[PDB]
Amino acid sequence: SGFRKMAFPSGKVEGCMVQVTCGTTTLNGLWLDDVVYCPRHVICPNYEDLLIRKSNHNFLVQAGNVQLRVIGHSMQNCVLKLKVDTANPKTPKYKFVRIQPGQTFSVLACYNGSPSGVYQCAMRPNFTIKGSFLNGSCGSVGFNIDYDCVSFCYMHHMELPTGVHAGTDLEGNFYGPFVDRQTAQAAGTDTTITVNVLAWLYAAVINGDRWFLNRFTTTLNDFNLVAMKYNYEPLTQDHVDILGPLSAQTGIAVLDMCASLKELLQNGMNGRTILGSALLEDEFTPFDVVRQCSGVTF
Amino acid sequence: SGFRKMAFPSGKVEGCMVQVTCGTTTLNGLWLDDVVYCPRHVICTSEDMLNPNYEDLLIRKSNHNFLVQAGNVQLRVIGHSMQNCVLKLKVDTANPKTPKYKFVRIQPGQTFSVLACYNGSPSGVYQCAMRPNFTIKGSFLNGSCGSVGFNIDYDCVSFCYMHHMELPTGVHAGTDLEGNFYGPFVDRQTAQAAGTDTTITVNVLAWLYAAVINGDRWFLNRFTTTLNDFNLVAMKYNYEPLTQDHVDILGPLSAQTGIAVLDMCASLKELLQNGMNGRTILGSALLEDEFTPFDVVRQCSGVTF
Ligand SMILES: CS(=O)(=O)Nc1ccc2c(NC(=O)[C@@H]3CN(S(=O)(=O)CC4(C#N)CC4)Cc4ccc(Cl)cc43)cncc2c1
Ligand SMILES: [Cl-]
Repeated sequence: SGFRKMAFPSGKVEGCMVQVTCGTTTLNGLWLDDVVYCPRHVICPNYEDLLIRKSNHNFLVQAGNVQLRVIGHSMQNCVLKLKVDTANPKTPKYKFVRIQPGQTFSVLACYNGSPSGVYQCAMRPNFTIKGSFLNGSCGSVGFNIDYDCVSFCYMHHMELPTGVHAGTDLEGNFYGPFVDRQTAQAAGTDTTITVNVLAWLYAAVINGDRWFLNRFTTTLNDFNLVAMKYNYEPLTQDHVDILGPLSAQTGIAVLDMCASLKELLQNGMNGRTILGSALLEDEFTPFDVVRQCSGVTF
Repeated sequence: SGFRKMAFPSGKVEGCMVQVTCGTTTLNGLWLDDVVYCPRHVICTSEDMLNPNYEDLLIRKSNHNFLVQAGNVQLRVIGHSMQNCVLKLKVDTANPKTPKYKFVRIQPGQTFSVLACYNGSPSGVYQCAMRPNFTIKGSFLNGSCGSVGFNIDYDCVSFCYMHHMELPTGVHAGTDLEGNFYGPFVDRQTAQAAGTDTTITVNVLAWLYAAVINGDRWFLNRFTTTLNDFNLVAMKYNYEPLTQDHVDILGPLSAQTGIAVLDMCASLKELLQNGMNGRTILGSALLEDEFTPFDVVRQCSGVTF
């Protein structure tokens, strides 16, 4: 029993974190085989023009106490790829994957190539992440682990004026309409991840919390008319299909759970909590709920 | 900016997790140098749990009855002894991945990371606190026994908890790494109940200072309070008494923000009286008590917004 915001074990990622210094800027890099991946703003803007002047020895790469020697450099979108002379012996099995809004991942927050903490978070519908990062965190990475394979999905680039975070996939493509420079940048209005709230309501029923259940059902259209009024993302037939296993395990149809969510949206919790929370939680996917209520190991 | 429930990087602990099997029971063990530490109830059947005589069960075991698996490698057991509620299995191979470590006993209110494991394989990491009633609100399934709690300070791992049991209420109980239970619990299936839980006041105050540091002051007021008057009100909401030590510990956060501890205590008093009125503090609708004063200083910046 119990329900915690659980992150993946970070060990496979810790052995890839390095410190990258270019002039006065110091941030984190990801060392996989003989390449170090890091935000291209470490050289800070015409990035072709800024990069062409730099030579290999301008980049200082530190892995623990060892200094790695840079032998080549290239740019891929907003990510700088530094060819080093040593392959990382601790390189895990890995893939670079682009995630979709609503999907979750673990973040290994780092400063000076040294990991300091791990937390779980979700890619918001407005493509920002509500992370916890201080100055020097740039280059910290987001990932998921599937069996022995680490799927890297995020690299931190910047903090928006509202305290939220923006970054890229490991191929350097930003999540959201963000650019990597100091300019007027604001996150769009955020919405609640409906399929995730429903998954968390199923997790609550699995842990003995059933006070919110009712005898009523709803149509997908009527639920979406109500949900769109509380700044909730539309619920699609795919979302319903994905919630299938949780519906079969508890005996509560997805549109039956939707009628409970509709009543919680119009009436609140009345001094009650669900899984120790007074708010409706949207940072656990249907897969996360299944994994935490099954026992999948890495 | 931002405030998350952050766990320590688990890598140093992942390299110590092993699977321990004795007869039909399989749980997790911690492999440090040439010793594997695990709950002594690995030698029990479910029947034995009602009134287990551990000394009588242990005397009947030989080294080869314990199967220890580290990844794909089988470790050979060459000795065994019991220390309180933990079983110490001497193995013939020292763990090459043994980090710098200490065994520390924590006090209620202190936080730590938990590396949840099944079959000697780590599956997830989360942050939690030792509750005032000595239980932990963890997330553990069958096979998680032997999972460990820890903190990391520089390169040193301080092991503080080993999971032993889930109580009928869903809360978890366990021992320090010397086998001494936290709380009045026994590794016996007896009707033992967790005492009424209370809120960790010093931690809620620390989290209110964290909100002030990240730029939020809506909850502050023009009042102060005596420590005694604060405690008379706090006890009424099932909040732990705030001691002079707690006030001393909050000193640096009071100096950083310019808000005296008893001034922050007056805001807490009023928050308990009025609730939040549709507002949140650091993205939460409840008063959070699982961040210590030390955690706040660690995660939050030295410069206030
Ligand atoms: C579906 S679940 O709730 O996740 N199931 C479990 C099962 C066993 C879990 C477990 N094991 C123990 O705590 C064992 C076995 N149990 S028990 O009765 O099976 C425990 C329960 C109760 N009430 C069912 C939950 C008695 C007992 C007494 C003393 C000592 Cl030292 C050890 C033990 C530890 N942590 C999480 C566990 C989740
Ligand atoms: Cl302590």
